[PDB]
Amino acid sequence: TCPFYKKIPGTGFTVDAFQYGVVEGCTAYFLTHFHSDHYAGLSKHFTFPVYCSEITGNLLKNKLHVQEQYIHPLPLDTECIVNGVKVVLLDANHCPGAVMILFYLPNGTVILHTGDFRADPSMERSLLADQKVHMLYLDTTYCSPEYTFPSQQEVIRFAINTAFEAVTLNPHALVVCGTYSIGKEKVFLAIADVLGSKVGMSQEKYKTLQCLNIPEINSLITTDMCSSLVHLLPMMQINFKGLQSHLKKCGGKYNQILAFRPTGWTHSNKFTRIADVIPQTKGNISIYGIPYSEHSSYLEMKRFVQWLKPQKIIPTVNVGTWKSRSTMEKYFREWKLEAGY
Ligand code: NI
Repeated sequence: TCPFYKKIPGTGFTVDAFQYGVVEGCTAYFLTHFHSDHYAGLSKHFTFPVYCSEITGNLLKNKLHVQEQYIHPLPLDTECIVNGVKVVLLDANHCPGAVMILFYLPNGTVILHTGDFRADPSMERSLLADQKVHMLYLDTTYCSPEYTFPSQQEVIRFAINTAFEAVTLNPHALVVCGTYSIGKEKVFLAIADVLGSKVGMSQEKYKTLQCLNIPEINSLITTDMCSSLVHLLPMMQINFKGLQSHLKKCGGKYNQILAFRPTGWTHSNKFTRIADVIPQTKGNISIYGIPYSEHSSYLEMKRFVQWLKPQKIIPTVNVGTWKSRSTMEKYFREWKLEAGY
């Protein structure tokens, strides 16, 4: 049974609610982005209207085989009428094709559902600037002040400088980057650009990347692993055993691996600056954990909410424990008292 924080009152709509069977009263199912916890339940047998971005609809059709007649892609930053209700899709600064959804209810209430997002000051000059928002369905993944991490730009500078140094010292070093979902493509694309290489990967991952509308992508990726010195592997294989085994398969072309695991936050963030990050090393294999986040830090979240000034907040993450729910409610009240709304 569909939980209340996935339902939009005063409409026939749900958000990210495909794992509950036929939801009573639902006339249109929205999908914020193509991450498995959110699409859970969709397949070629789904026969209700799905509303999403162009990029998410490419993934639904090619990866999950949803039939074309049920996919309803909408342009961004554009007022659209869906089943009698005005909606807008906004870029969520999460993974490719990820959106926030503005719903303009027939009674005059305005609701923003962030999906998953990484708040940014640039959002303060989107179509959000233009009206009041009553209710905020908020991605609270990192809603506690311990969650700090650097900008994506600082993290990418670290990765590029680290990979270029290693491979210039040793032209026989291979770079490997872990992945298990879409998102974070800048990590492996920036490293391959500095090295003058295409990124090599499985046919299944190439297929996924080809759905993403990234400019000049045919110039940047390949399935020919032998021609590439940046390889993508499943995240599960980014350990000493898995990397040893990969280096065997390369036929003595390489004699060292430098590997990256883009995580979200880890508690090494509470002590260490990006500049000071060091790898775990065993023999000729080194593994860097880099804090590349596609969700808001606590401070970025707080700035967005204090700017928006919603009347009510409904968290969408960390809702399963009373301690989490009580912590989040305390911060929402602090923010409101400090800013005066
Ligand atoms: Ni996500």
